[PDB]
Amino acid sequence: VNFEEVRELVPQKYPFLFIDKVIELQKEARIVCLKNISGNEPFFAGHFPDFAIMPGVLIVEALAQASIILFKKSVFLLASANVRFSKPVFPGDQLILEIDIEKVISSAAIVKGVAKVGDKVVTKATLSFGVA
Amino acid sequence: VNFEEVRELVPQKYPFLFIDKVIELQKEARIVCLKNISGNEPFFAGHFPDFAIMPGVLIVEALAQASIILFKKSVFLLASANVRFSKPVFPGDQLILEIDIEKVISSAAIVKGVAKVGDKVVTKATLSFGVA
Amino acid sequence: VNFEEVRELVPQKYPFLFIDKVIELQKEARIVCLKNISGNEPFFAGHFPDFAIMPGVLIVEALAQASIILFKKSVFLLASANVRFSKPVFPGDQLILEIDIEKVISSAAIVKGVAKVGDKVVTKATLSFGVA
Amino acid sequence: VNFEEVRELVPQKYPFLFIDKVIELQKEARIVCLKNISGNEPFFAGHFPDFAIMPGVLIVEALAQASIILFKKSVFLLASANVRFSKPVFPGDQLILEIDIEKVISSAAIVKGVAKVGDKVVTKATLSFGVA
Amino acid sequence: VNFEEVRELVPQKYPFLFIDKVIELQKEARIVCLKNISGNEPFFAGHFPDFAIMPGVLIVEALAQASIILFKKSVFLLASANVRFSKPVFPGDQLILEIDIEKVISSAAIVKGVAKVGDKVVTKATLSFGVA
Amino acid sequence: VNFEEVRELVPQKYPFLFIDKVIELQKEARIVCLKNISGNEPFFAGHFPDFAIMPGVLIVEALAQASIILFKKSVFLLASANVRFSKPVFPGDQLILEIDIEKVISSAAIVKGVAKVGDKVVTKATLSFGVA
Repeated sequence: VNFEEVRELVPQKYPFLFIDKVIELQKEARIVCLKNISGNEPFFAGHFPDFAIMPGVLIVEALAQASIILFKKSVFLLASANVRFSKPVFPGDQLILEIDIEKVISSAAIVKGVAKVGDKVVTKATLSFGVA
Repeated sequence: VNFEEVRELVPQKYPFLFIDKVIELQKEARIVCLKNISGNEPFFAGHFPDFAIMPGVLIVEALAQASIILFKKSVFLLASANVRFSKPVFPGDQLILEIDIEKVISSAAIVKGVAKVGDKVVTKATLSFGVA
Repeated sequence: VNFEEVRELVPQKYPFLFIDKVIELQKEARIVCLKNISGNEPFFAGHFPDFAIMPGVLIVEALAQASIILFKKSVFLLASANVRFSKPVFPGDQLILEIDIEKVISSAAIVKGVAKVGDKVVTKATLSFGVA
Repeated sequence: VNFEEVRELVPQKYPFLFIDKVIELQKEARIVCLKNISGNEPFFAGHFPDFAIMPGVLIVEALAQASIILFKKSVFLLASANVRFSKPVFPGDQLILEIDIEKVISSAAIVKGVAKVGDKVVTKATLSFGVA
Repeated sequence: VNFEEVRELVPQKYPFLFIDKVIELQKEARIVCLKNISGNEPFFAGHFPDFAIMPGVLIVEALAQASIILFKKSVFLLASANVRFSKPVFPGDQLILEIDIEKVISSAAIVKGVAKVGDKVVTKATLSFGVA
Repeated sequence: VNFEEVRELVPQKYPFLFIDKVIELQKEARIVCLKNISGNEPFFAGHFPDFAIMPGVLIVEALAQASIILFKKSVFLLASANVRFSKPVFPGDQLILEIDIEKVISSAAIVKGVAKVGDKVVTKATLSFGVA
């Protein structure tokens, strides 16, 4: 799934769309997405002026947007997140977002997310969603 | 503490600085910050085009920045967050960010954060920080 | 009137829409609007780098946009403005915009506007509009 | 006076600096400035989506910034403005800003401003400043 | 051809639309376009912080967009460019873009472009396009 | 060479810095740089609204910035470019920029640049620089 298709699946748009493509998809099971980290993204100017580092909260949003793609190919709002920010992410990194469904029902979904650069884990989260 | 002082305390800057002022401060104990939610903030164009709603992850970042102000008046990176997104936040809302210290040591800090509009709770989190 | 409705009433959009909500409305008479002032608004980076202060001309535009909301719930272009900038406005302020109609005709309208923070008057203006 | 010098004279910066160069200067008397109107300026996206027209309030700010250049080559805040918006200004226009000093004292200045495209007058204003 | 018409002819939009108006048009032969250079354009903040100068590559894009207008009034992608950057372009300059068709076929077009400030040549290019 | 070092070598900054890291460097000979292509970069909103594709002219600028890094680790302005845009580049692509020096003298440098995604060539250029 290329960026043009991702844009239509994900309701978020610039400057708050943090998926570039889908790399792997097992419906009702798992998705793997890619987000290129570019020094030319607007949030880096503010985080931080002296040192560009990807904000952990935006890794969480990327994981949530990957989950939404997984849901839709099988209005979702993040209902909760339990996240550990293990390692920092920099311009030049290719961020890999892996989502595994834990449980889905008509009104909610609970997933486990792992963010990786290469195959070093940089972020792990459990996310829950509601069907607003 | 007005915006000009907040700007110097918090290393984040536009478009990733999400505190406007400090309202209440008990050093080593508690801080209460204010973030005005304005429809003229850049992230609303992307979240969402059809319906401007504050991203929950940016409420988390606001809570984290309030904590950093509390730490400094007593390089902090979010190390973990356990957050429940209870209620949505809209342009026109005055977001109140209340941080209570749980435990601080030379190398880490753990806090409980509550975000409110009026005195309706919209977000609750436990946050941990490292001293990078 | 919430932001979503304001967005559809006012033809201006980001980064030039300076109303968040309507607080009070007496058709053909008076409107009271709210604009949250946020340090995360794009114009503050340029006015001024050393010290964020709301440009008076953008308070005028906010007053004009409030007037347009009042007109429409009863293409308007600012035709004239006679304005006194009394007191400065800062990130964290809730700007209250009060418009009273002086005279409306098929082709023009003349209003008196008052901008307040709390109930301290920060700006007073007489505005006229044409029906372009 | 080219843009690089204008940038240092005027405390405003992007996206709120609305002078490109100084064309004519008689100290303590008169200044003539130029502002190119470009469709690639950020405010046009919001004013208006369907039809790009320069906001009159930003012509006022341009006139005020020209005045500040005149003052400095002989912290100024707009204290008042009495302005008539005669004719619209579009991308592609070269906006000419002519400022004539009415009266200056240690603490205030009052000027008359005329904005022109070609030699058609598009805006006329009387402006006053304080020495904040 | 004013900006509103240019916007509909050219598929590029803010912040990548670099034509303001069409000044002269001989279909299947020649076009002359105008791009105002404004210090309030977003790319100047990055090129360069210490000294605003128009990037030569964006003059090339302006020449390419002028060519596309000429094509359409008689999806084009730049296929090649052979360009000499003779003289620098600054905020305050009115950039004149002159395109002469060399050869057009159903699937490609080759043009010669000259960019001028006043009638000093600042850029000369040969451009080719494909019909993607 | 990571992004933080690239930022100090290259005078361009956001939104006109198009290198993320240096991958390979043989002084006075060759450099290989990486630019992540992210759908969250500001130029994609304008090129094109319906379909995000990297502008070829910005690949040229990326090649020029890679060359400048090579020069400095051994004020450069693009003096000329002879470029063939072979294949399109999309959000999600990792753009590889390979520069080989042809000839350097005290006042000028001539290089050959190749841009690749994977090891498919997307752009080839000959660039010349002056020492402004």
